[PDB]
Amino acid sequence: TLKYICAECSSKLSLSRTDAVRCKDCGHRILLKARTKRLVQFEAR
Amino acid sequence: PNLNIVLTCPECKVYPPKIVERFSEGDVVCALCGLVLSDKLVDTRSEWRTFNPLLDGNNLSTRIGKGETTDMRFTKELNKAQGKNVMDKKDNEVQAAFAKITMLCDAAELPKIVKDCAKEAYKLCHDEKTLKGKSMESIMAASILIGCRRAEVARTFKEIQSLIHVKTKEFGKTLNIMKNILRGKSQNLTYIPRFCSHLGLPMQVTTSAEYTAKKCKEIKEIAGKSPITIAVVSIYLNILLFQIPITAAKVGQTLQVTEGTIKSGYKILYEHRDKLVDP
Amino acid sequence: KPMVNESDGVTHALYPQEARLRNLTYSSGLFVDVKKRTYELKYELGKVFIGRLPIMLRSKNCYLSEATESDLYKLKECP
Amino acid sequence: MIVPVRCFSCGKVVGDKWESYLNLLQEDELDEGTALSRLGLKRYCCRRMILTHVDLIEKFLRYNP
Amino acid sequence: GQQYSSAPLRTVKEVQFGLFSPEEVRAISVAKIRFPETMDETQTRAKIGGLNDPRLGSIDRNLKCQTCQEGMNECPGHFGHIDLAKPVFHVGFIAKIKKVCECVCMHCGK
Amino acid sequence: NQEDSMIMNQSSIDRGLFRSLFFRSYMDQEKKYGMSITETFEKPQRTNTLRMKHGTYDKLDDDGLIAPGVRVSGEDVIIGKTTPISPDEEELGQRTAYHSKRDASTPLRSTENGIVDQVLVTTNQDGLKFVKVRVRTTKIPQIGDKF
Amino acid sequence: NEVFSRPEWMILTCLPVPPPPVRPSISFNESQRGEDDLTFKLADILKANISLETLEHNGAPHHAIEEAESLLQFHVATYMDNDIAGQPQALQKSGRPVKSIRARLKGKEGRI
Amino acid sequence: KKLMAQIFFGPTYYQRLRHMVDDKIHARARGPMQVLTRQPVEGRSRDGG
Amino acid sequence: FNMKLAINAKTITSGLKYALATGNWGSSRAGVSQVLNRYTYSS
Amino acid sequence: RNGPNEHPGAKYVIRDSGDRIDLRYSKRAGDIQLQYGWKVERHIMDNDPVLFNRQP
Amino acid sequence: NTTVLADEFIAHRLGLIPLQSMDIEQLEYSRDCFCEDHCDKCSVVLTLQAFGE
Ligand SMILES: [Zn+2]
Ligand SMILES: [Zn+2]
Ligand SMILES: [Zn+2]
Ligand SMILES: [Zn+2]
Ligand SMILES: [Zn+2]
Ligand SMILES: [Zn+2]
Repeated sequence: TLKYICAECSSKLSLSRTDAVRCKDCGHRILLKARTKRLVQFEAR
Repeated sequence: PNLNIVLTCPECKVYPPKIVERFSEGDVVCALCGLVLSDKLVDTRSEWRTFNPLLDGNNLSTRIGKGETTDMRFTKELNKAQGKNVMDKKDNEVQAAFAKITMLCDAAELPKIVKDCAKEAYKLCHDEKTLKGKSMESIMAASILIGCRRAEVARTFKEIQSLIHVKTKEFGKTLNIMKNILRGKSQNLTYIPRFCSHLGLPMQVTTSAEYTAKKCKEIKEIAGKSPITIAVVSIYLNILLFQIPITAAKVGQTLQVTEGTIKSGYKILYEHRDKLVDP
Repeated sequence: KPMVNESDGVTHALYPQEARLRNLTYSSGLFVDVKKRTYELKYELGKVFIGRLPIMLRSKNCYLSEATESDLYKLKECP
Repeated sequence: MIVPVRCFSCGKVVGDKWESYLNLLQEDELDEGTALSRLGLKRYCCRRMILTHVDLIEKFLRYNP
Repeated sequence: GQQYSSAPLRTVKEVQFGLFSPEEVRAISVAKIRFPETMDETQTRAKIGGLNDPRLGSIDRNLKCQTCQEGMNECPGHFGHIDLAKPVFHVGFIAKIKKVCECVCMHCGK
Repeated sequence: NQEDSMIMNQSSIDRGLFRSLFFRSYMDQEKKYGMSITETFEKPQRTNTLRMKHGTYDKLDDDGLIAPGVRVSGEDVIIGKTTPISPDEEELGQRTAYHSKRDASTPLRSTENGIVDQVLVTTNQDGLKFVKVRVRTTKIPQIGDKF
Repeated sequence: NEVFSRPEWMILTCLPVPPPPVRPSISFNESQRGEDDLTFKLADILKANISLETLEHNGAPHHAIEEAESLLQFHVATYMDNDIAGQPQALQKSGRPVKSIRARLKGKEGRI
Repeated sequence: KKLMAQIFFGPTYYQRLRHMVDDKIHARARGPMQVLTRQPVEGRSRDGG
Repeated sequence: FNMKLAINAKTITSGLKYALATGNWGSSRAGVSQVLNRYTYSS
Repeated sequence: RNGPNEHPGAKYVIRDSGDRIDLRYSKRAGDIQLQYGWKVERHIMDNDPVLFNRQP
Repeated sequence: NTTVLADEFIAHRLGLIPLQSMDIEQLEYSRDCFCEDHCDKCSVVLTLQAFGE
């Protein structure tokens, strides 16, 4: 189960596999990849 | 004789080939030992970027026509003649059924996927003395429901039957025997969205109907024997869960079930609503 | 008023934005009346889909030819 | 977008002048030349920057996120 | 480098053009191509007798080109021929064919 | 200066002068032929997959993907795609251990780099899932650039 | 020149077949393995070879007899020059014309 | 020092353009050949010659 | 007499969608449809 | 030894035996013993001559 | 980062925010820090907690 988001409710779906492409609180139909809580070190050079 | 080449290091001979591929400069290099093996690695990608053999298999032919530097005679001879070399192939009855389902899968909007499977299975058998004709239609009816039933979409028989009249019985055998064909050549929920899709409903009644449909089957009430019935009563009782105007009078004339089972389905479900309260 | 036939079978309104990212096509369907009839010869014994038509954006047939500026933000379309 | 931090050429103080700049206009019905002046921007490389910024981000914020 | 070969190296000095005795076309051709079905009908490597058969030049760097051995980078291709039931005009010469006949008696042929 | 060139304040550059963003986006989709051939977004491995790109995958997720915001350089495979291989069909050398699946993943341009911006997932028009990745990189003025 | 240039040979009798390298097999994802316009222009002419074979093996309607020959002599012409004046532009499946051999040499970006 | 002649000087609107160098640079030493004439492939993104 | 076989809808929808997607306009014409040019507003 | 990477380095060492080594992916073998006759693909350095054109 | 700005575009301007620098010499350079790349001898670490509330 992996946290993905929808562009009509902005709710951390956090779903897994074998599921219809949909979101909660709005029948919405697209989802994103929801960036990593893993740090990312910066070369701000 | 197998006329093969096994790629192999001459200065290692250590192992089955443990190398790496240097496409972007065109060589394979002995990953371990460091020596190139081959060179001028041709493009294997930009090759395709320019541009039915699972069905048609191996035969070749072409679609052709008239030119700008031409007259209607050469247009006419290549119109008649490029019909004269189609009898060399039964594939007129191969191609046309495609063209049939090609027309048809379109006509009821079906995606590319349903068609291809519903094409593909049509390659699979395409014939047997067992089939022995069978109308050339009820097979094609079955030739798509299999593809649909395989494209993760599911349709009732009444449905494609109300796309194509097939009397459903010889078809039903034809589909049965078609299934057992691919058995040797080797799920009632799916309808609910499209059902309510015309009903302009929102998903909750559908989802609720799912767990209702989910609960009815497992416990008891083997529920439906033609259980698209219970798929429907699920809709209706799940809109009996709602106040929203969905008269079974509307449901039956729009889902094509006399409301008697709707009452009865809901009836045992007016009894089985009690254990049908998740929210 | 424009829509999509999704593969499952469902159909629904479609917004220009979703068209772009679903690689869809901003079309609306067409419907015409058909008079099927017969004669036997001097004497004679619904509504029909005919295709999907793409629509120029900001045309009356496009959802946006009215929509409010604020809603354009809610429609995620630069005003 | 947002009111660059200090000028390309001079580098004097802008990431403060920005909204001070505004109140002047609305409240004081105040001309620009006068405004930047009592903002303390007597040179003009700066009298470029703020004069010709575009505060776009006040558009993006309209979008629901 | 390409694999060694002992035939002494020279460079072209003359190029004589001309046409084929069809005899020659057969005389060289390693193959009579038959079945427009291109490659192995069982959807494995290649269709023999057919429009690219392994007697000809070979591919995928993994074939070996039956006659002249492996290297795709060395097989220069080897020729197929096909015979024509009915002799056919060669386009490039029609003007000269139409030019020709006027020079000859159609009966004597001289 | 000569012949239409220019001298730029190297400083002003440091104050964002003329700097600009740049947005590449990448596309893919998994499509089937008899469904007996089925493309699949997933993480491929040098343990069981054949013909595998030289760069790294480990920035790939288990779903064949990458979280947005992750830094990437060139030659970092962006989307992990895999294709069915028939054992009997090809026999290209190394097949005797894998017999699993072929790679047709789409790496980042070997020449570009930056930060993943926006990963979305949809079905295409016809029900096949397909993913777009958007790349963001910043572009400071350099010697060549045309003004 | 009787040794190299015979009017006998001005009229095509046996066709050589340039092996794959001239007309290679563009070969993608185990499935997406396309071929060059030449590939077909063999097969069609291979077909137009074998049909008119049988029509003369079996039967002689003696005007359709003419036809596959006008037909065959048509293709082989196209196979050797697609842009011929006062003829059809013999197209490909994709609708676009056939990259005949002469076109491989025509002008800018020909081989030469 | 002073500059023995006086300079023109003002602001002026300037545009930037796509044609950044990092898009226009490449060099090739035995890249990948074509399929057909085994010649070095074309195309800058493709390691062309 | 069935209607849905009678009218092949694709005949139009496929026609336009194509003939937009490329400026091919039949062939017999090209250069009429482009991708839009979203470089900068004025463009 | 400077490898292909720092500028005054080299990419390819050619053995007289028609035989070519990439200097990266052979660092496992490290430093080799070179010999006369062998070829070496250094990077370009100063004062090589190069041919330098502007089309047309 | 939820915000509408691209990250470094923030981080860029976070560069140009002037800082108190009297006692600057009592700080030694980054490179000259044997430290684990920063420490109270070489650098100052600032962080931020901005919320659109
Ligand atoms: Zn939502
Ligand atoms: Zn080795
Ligand atoms: Zn200034
Ligand atoms: Zn050969
Ligand atoms: Zn005579
Ligand atoms: Zn320190």
